[PDB]
Amino acid sequence: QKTKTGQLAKEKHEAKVRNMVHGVSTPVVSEIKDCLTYRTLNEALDRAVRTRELQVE
Amino acid sequence: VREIVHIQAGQCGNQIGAKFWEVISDEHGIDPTGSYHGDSDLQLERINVYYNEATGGKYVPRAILVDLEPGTMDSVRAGQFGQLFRPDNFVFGQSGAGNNWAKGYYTEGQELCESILDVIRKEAESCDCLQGFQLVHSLGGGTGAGLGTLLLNKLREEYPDRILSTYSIVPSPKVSDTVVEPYNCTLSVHQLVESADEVFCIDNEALYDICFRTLKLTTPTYGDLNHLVSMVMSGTTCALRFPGQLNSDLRKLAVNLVPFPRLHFFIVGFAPLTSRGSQQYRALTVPELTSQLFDNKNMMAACDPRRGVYLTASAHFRGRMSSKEVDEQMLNIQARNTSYFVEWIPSNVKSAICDIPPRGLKMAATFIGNTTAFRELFTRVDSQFQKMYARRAFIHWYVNEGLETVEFDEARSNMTDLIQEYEMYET
Amino acid sequence: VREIVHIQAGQCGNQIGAKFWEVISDEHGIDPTGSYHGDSDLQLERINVYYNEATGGKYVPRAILVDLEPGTMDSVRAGQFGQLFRPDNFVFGQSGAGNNWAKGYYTEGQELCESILDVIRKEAESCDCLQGFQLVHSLGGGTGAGLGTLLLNKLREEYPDRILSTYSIVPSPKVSDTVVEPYNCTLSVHQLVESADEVFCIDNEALYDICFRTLKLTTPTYGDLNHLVSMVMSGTTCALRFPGQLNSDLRKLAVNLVPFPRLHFFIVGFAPLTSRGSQQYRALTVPELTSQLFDNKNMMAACDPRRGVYLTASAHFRGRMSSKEVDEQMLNIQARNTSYFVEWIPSNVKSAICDIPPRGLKMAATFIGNTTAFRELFTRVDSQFQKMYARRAFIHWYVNEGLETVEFDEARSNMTDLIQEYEMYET
Amino acid sequence: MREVISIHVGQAGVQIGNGCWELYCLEHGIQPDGQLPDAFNTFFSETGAGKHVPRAVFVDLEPTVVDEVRTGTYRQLFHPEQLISGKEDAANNYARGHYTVGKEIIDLTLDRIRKLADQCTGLQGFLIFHSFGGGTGAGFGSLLLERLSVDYGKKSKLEFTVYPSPQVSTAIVEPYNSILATHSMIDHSDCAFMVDNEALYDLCRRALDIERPTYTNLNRLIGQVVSSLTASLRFDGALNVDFTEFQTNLVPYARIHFPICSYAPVISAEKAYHEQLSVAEITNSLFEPANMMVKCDPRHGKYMACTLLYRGDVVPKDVSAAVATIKTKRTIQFVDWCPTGFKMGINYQPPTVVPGGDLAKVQRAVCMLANTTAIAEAWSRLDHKFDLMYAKRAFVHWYVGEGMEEAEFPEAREDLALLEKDYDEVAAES
Amino acid sequence: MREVISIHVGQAGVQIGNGCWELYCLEHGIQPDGQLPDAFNTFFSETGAGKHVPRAVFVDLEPTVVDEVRTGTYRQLFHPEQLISGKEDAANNYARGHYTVGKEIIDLTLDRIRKLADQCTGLQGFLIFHSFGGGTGAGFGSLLLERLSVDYGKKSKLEFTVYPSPQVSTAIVEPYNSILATHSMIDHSDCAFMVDNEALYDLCRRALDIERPTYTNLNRLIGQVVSSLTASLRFDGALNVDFTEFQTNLVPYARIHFPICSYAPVISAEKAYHEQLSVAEITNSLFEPANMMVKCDPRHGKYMACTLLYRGDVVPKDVSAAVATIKTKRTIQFVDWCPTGFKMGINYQPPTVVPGGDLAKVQRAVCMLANTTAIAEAWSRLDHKFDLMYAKRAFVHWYVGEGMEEAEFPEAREDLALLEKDYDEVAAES
Ligand SMILES: Nc1nc2c(ncn2[C@@H]2O[C@H](COP(=O)(O)OP(=O)(O)OP(=O)(O)O)[C@@H](O)[C@H]2O)c(=O)[nH]1
Ligand SMILES: Nc1nc2c(ncn2[C@@H]2O[C@H](COP(=O)(O)OP(=O)(O)OP(=O)(O)O)[C@@H](O)[C@H]2O)c(=O)[nH]1
Ligand SMILES: Nc1nc2c(ncn2[C@@H]2O[C@H](COP(=O)(O)OP(=O)(O)O)[C@@H](O)[C@H]2O)c(=O)[nH]1
Ligand SMILES: Nc1nc2c(ncn2[C@@H]2O[C@H](COP(=O)(O)OP(=O)(O)O)[C@@H](O)[C@H]2O)c(=O)[nH]1
Ligand SMILES: [Mg+2]
Ligand SMILES: [Mg+2]
Repeated sequence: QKTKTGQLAKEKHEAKVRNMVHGVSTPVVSEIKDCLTYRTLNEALDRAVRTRELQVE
Repeated sequence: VREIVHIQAGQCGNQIGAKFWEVISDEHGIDPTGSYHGDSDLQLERINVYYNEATGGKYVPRAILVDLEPGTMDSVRAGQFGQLFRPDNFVFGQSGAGNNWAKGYYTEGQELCESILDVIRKEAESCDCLQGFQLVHSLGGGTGAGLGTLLLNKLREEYPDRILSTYSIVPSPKVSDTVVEPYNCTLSVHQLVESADEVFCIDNEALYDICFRTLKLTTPTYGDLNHLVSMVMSGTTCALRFPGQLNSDLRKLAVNLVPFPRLHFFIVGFAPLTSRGSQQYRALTVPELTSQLFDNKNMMAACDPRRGVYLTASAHFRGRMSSKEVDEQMLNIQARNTSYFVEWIPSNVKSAICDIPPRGLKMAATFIGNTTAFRELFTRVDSQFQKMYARRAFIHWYVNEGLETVEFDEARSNMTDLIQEYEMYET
Repeated sequence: VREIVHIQAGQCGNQIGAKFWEVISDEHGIDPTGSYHGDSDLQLERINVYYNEATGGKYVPRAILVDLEPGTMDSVRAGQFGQLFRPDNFVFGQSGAGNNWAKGYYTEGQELCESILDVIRKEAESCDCLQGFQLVHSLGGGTGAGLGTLLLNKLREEYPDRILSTYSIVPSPKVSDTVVEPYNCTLSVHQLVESADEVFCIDNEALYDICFRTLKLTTPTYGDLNHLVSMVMSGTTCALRFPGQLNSDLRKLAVNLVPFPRLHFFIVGFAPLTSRGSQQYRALTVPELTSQLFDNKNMMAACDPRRGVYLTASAHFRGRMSSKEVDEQMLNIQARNTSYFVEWIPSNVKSAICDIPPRGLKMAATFIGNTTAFRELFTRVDSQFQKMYARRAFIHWYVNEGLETVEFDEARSNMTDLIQEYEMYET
Repeated sequence: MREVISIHVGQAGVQIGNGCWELYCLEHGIQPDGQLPDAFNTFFSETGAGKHVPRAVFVDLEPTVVDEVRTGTYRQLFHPEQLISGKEDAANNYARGHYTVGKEIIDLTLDRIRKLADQCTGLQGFLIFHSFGGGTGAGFGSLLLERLSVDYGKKSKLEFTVYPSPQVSTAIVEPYNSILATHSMIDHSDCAFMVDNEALYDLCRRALDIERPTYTNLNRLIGQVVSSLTASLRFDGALNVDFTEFQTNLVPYARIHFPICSYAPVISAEKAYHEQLSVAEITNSLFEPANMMVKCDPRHGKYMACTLLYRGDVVPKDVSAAVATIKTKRTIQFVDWCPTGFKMGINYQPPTVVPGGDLAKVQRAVCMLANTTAIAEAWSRLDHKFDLMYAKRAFVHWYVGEGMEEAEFPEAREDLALLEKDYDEVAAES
Repeated sequence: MREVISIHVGQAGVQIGNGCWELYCLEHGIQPDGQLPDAFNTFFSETGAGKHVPRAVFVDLEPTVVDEVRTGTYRQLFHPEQLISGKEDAANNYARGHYTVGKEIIDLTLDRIRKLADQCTGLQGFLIFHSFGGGTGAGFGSLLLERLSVDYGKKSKLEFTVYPSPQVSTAIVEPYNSILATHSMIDHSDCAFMVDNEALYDLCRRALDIERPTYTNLNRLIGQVVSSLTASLRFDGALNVDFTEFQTNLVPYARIHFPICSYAPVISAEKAYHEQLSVAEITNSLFEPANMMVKCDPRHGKYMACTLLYRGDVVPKDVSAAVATIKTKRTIQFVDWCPTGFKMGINYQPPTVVPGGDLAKVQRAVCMLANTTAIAEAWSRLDHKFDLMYAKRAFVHWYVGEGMEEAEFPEAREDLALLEKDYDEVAAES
């Protein structure tokens, strides 16, 4: 016989009940680096890459 | 050796103090359990400036926590560095502060004044080489605005010779957090003018401005604002703890910056400042530091110096660097910008050098200055307070505690005299 | 040493600038990440002219990117060499200018000009000795023309001594991109005549013709069109960047070529230009370049000098060559074509030799000269400007921005005066 | 530490309290039986053996409403002491519940309140819920506040009342009870909040997707406002605001003690997926007249006080952006003598949800309290209503026989007029 | 960053919008539910999680058209607040749709469009679709522009309307509605584009290979023109053109905004296999009189405006040659007042094809927007039709009885006559 079944009504509404939480906007940004400039870290890797390629390779 | 004592107010003061003692802990290398774990012998040279040593190697700060309600003390105790403070160095009330200046100063101020002065005597009498007092408070509140000035007057009566240097946060020009703040600032400054020796002004909205313009902080938190304030106020006392090629102590700073007893309000600023991205592109040098220090986008206070003229100003440098370079840059910056300075004080600027820079930066500088631009800040509260003058009815909330209405007129008359004093020294 | 600051305005300026710094980086041998990876110490003699040095062996170009909308800036950031430019150098608005010159000058130019001026002053005072400014812009109307001339005026007010050398792409006078060009071109000429020192005129149509004729390019790409202009720019400053047997700076070029203050517009050309296939069979010598330089087809401005007469001519060379050959070839080209030069100026032709040639070519040259053939371009745009101003169509947009039609009459009066000055000096 | 006491009178107060204590039990994680499967001391008492008790007293002149709690699932939590109920309701008569019957049980109520006051070490405020139109709510509440005013004196007495709707009225003699209660509150109450049922019905119909709400939905919306109000003391926050701080900021005059309440976001369990819920967005929704918990247009007057409390991830940086954006609105008028205008509070506790709740599980929320001259619009309707029947003396004899002296009716009428004149004079710029 | 908002009015406007957003979602790779299987911020907003929302509002006085979208597959994408449905339509009466019924819903519609703009930071421009024949489209559009003109001031208001066909018609009162609208957009509209269904049918039959098109096929053709116009704002190109550029270039005066549109190639999906269709090929096809979607004679219409937006692999050199070749044609006579006369936009984004679509998969395509004096031919036809019915007062009673004053008809009649006088004066040489 005919087969026509689909329950969008629950799927839309039960999901809309659960995962309501919107807009996480995580405030994980920290200042402690800018006062502790990592430029020294980036140049440390820059020299390390420079020395490895120019000398070793 | 050259001791200082640190005092904090209820919510703003203790939170800033909490971050400050983290900052000093990193600088001197104090482990979060109070035991020294640094890497240089220079750290222990002048640790007596800020710390006492207990039997066992556990180091305890010269700090006292004052509040009218226990809300902030619980937060500080549970904090990361809450162990460091002395268990007997917590003084708190058992009533709502109510953000009221008159209520805090009179009602609970007299109840707590006797105890807090006795607790302060523990640190005051146990340090032989003491020269210093360091108060942290907010002017728009109820515990630092009122009770802070009560402590300031009592300490002045007890110890006239010691320096009374305080750090203050001013209500914001656009919107501050509380409605009655025009009253609180006007009452507090009256005591501050006569009693305090050195006053530092910091604005929250300028701190937001610096975060967006320079640091590119998409989400600046309260810790970020406290870190900038802690950076500046830690740099002031760096000369007392570390060697340098030209020292500048608190008294040197006061004598150079203060030409007259009442005009002693200071603006603060720190360099270098840069964001995550462009810090890698910066050629960090002394002329770059000079550019940042005098830059109109790096002061913690939202007051444009270009609208007025400058009184004496000072800057303190940390790091291994040339002396001639500092002298030339300050000589050039003075000759380049003649109009902003005053002729009747030759050599408007002062310089200082310290050997050891802060961690992570090869060289840093601290800017402290005085100018006529403060009059705009006083005009802001004066205009707001003038509209509050029709709300002398609203002052009925204040008189219920015991204040009389004529005090407000006395305070505003003092503001009018101070504003006219700055105007006449502009000429 | 002797520094120059580079400024790029709008859509046309930034794309030319992207190619220009690609050429300069190839010249000096700077890796796209800012590292030096060249093989010549002579590249390091005058790297300070165009570059600042950041700590850690990285070089930051003296380039400021200016626009009113972020579309071009996003394209440049995603580019191959976008990492080189300092992030804080990027200054942009949040509005399509609309190419209304009144809007781009008064409505949005004034607001942005304050930020651009301070960013300019950042690099302006960071060099040991500034000598001149380099600007790339098109005479469109929105930002390259309106804001470009505003910044040119402000820079003239700030630095009267320095040379404000601007590169201009005039709207192509047979096919072009907007109906409102002659309004913008007429006003831009009015501002550029008084405030600019050297103005270089470039036509896209001549660039198309050059590519099809000499380069044999089936589909002339905007990359190659900008590449030719970038090559001409680099040759102009090559004398300052490398030593030579006879040096010539911008001031030498400005003094020599310009007889009278207003008549200072220049046509430019480059040689050798050769197709990708037939370069193997070419016997490149000095006479070959002289034929190419003075050829009426290798010129990238669509105004045939054979119609007019020449006033001044300059020749630049790159490579090792005999000075007699340049001197003899130049005299011969002067002596034969006596019908194209003014009688009252003997030795109308100037020379210069640079030691190091551009990469890939064993020998190269650059042609810059001044002629009366510019009367055609001004007459063409004047006729177009005359028609619309008679109808007063499209002016309602400019009126809404506050520009009154009497400004157009003054601009055309200046334009007509320049045409008459060229006409009378031809005799 | 710092303790608060809640007392509920007149049906509506109790059922609102039933919603509130349901909300607080879930918020802190307390089962209805009182055991655990924090900051309890702010509202609950640890009695030992793991059981907790709320700091509240329920008093009603009829047993029906209280018997609902006694026979309900909540019964194991409340002390049988706290469930006082009378033998005979006041039946919509202010005089009957104040003189003839109120004095029969008023002494009993105060003794139980004082007994809990012994256990409150840092008692700094009270929370009282009224229904102005009710006979028990108005008559008994007036006597209780008058007694409590002299019992303790300098202690915060915050009220949460329900104003009669502009058109919806369930009591015919409601204006009689409303004015007499207002005349008694105006001298003792520190600050009384204002809400009405009709605005609750309209907001629940438009914002929430409820075709036909009941009293339960209205009470839960009220309970969320109460929870947001009390969250400053209960939990750590970047900007904690004390009860006395609300008293100083909210009522900047002598006797103006009636602010209006607002709450955002109030969104369906369905739409908010499609929306940004930004703090700037929720802040702008607060000031729109459609969201007011009182049916009065702010455009008929001006503002002189504002208080915003943020429950959620709201970073202080954006809060400054939101309030600055609000000041640019021309549709919002601020009086000249209040340049500051605002009191902010930021608390880290997210909003609390209820099983089978009518609201979405939003991450962040803000509760707004505002004092404005627009409440004078509500006064004029009550004044005109009372004058119409009293001109023909429609219900004088019922009150007079129950202990009312006829001279009291004109006295309360003039007291309301003084309130109207005081409100109008404050609105005038000086 | 840079943002646009769209409004859809009436029966016709919603259906065109239905086709457009399927085209955008397929172009941007967005499922109908809003989750991905960039330049989205120009038209869409990210509502957290992984769902998007369109920057559009659908408004009509009848629920039938809106309910179709609510029941369609795309119902998940749209926000239910964005779908506003009226109660009873204007019944093809301008007076009824402007005053009696339009004013009932105008305030609600204006609130949502302004509320949506609060999330719209880099915003300059609006898109409003109208049905000139219908009463609601003409009536509501005039009132909507009147409000938006004063609320926002100097903002780019651009309209995509359907002009009445010269002979094909479906409403007898169509000329009345068109003339009353033309009086209002002539002052409240920055620049509005129009096409007529008669030429759309003819182009869909000759060049395209559909024997009997429906409204769905015509809407798809309209959507491609809109997509080409908005292509510059979403993708990089050698010559990007902003909204302000279109307004500056296309009009030489204030009241002469009305341009005409042309899209090439319009070849079918099956006939397309034989032609390469280079730049010169498509450029020549644009200027054919038969390729207009407005049935106007280019012989009578001089050109004083042109805009050539190309999409696909296009080299600027070929365009310059193609434009130069076009200018040499004697039949295409530009006005003396327009020497340069061209704006061109080359964009690297190729066009898009829709499953079940009716368009060829062309590698490159060009959309054309120009202003010509031939539009005055259409005004004369509309003017005569209005005069014939108004001479004997054919339908005055319906408009008068719906709140519209009788004297407005000669006022709008004179407003058209001035517009035609302006076109004749501007077209004349000098
Ligand atoms: N928000 C809200 N309001 C309610 C609720 N129940 C009642 N009310 C309102 O509060 C008023 C209660 O007053 P009454 O009906 O007189 O009951 P009462 O307070 O006990 O007064 P009496 O029984 O007459 O002595 C009603 O008029 C309602 O308008 C409720 O559940 N929620
Ligand atoms: N191109 C196109 N035009 C349409 C379509 N549907 C309607 N129209 C036009 O719309 C006109 C009639 O107006 P309606 O579509 O009913 O819109 P309306 O303004 O709401 O009309 P009323 O509801 O009667 O007030 C007709 O003359 C058509 O030209 C369509 O699907 N495609
Ligand atoms: N920058 C900053 N300001 C703060 C902080 N905590 C509180 N404040 C400010 O302090 C004000 C409250 O004043 P109050 O705490 O009574 O001042 P106190 O008594 O001196 O501590 C608020 O308006 C805040 O703006 C903080 O951690 N950082
Ligand atoms: N030679 C060359 N010209 C370009 C290029 N890109 C754009 N243009 C031209 O620059 C003009 C646009 O100038 P624009 O930056 O918009 O100036 P503005 O409108 O005044 O701000 C157009 O007429 C183009 O013809 C390019 O890559 N090379
Ligand atoms: Mg009740
Ligand atoms: Mg319709």
